[PDB]
Amino acid sequence: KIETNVYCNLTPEQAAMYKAEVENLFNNIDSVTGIKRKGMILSTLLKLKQIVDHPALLKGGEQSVRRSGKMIRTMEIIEEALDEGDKIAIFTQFVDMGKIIRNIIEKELNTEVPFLYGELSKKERDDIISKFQNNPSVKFIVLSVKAGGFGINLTSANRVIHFDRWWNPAVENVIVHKLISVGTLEEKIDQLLAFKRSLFKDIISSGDSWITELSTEELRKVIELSVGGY
Repeated sequence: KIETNVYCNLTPEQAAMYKAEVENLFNNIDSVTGIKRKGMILSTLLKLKQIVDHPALLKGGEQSVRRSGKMIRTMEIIEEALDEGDKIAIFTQFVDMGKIIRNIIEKELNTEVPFLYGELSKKERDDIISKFQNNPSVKFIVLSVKAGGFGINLTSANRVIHFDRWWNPAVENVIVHKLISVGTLEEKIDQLLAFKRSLFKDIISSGDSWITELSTEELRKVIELSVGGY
């Protein structure tokens, strides 16, 4: 297996939203402490993760490829993969992003895109898994794994796109792609783990927890947009 990062630049719209939210967090973070500080950071982290996926998760509007640096690279990967005859699985931590991805693909490629999410009944789920695993025609499957949810190992997939960081840090041929938003917390967090996993080996399990406890300066290093021009 070959796993690798795919760097995707945010669109101007995305960069502007990302920046505003980062400025909003730092404008009010000094007022609170303790519990209220933890929750304030948590809300910002959530919005930023959604913004780097697709502006429509927060502003609604057109669910187009064009509005998302990641969606734009995803259709490029898809084009190359279908030509190789790949069966493609795309994972995201947000049920809403999963639907957007599924809608875009069905519309642009006119093919059926089964969608796995937690609320599905067992049968709907098993049936969808069986359909992707046994029918070579079915070229796609979208999976949204919420926090506290678990992944799945779809052996029939030849290509896997991890749309955002949905997976468990502690754990972590099929061609694997990890989408990463250039100059954002997605890039920072990835860089930090890959540098000295030894330092984090303790804290790594408990998720974003370590992030909500960083000093305000350390936090700014992690989330502020570090794109030229900004």
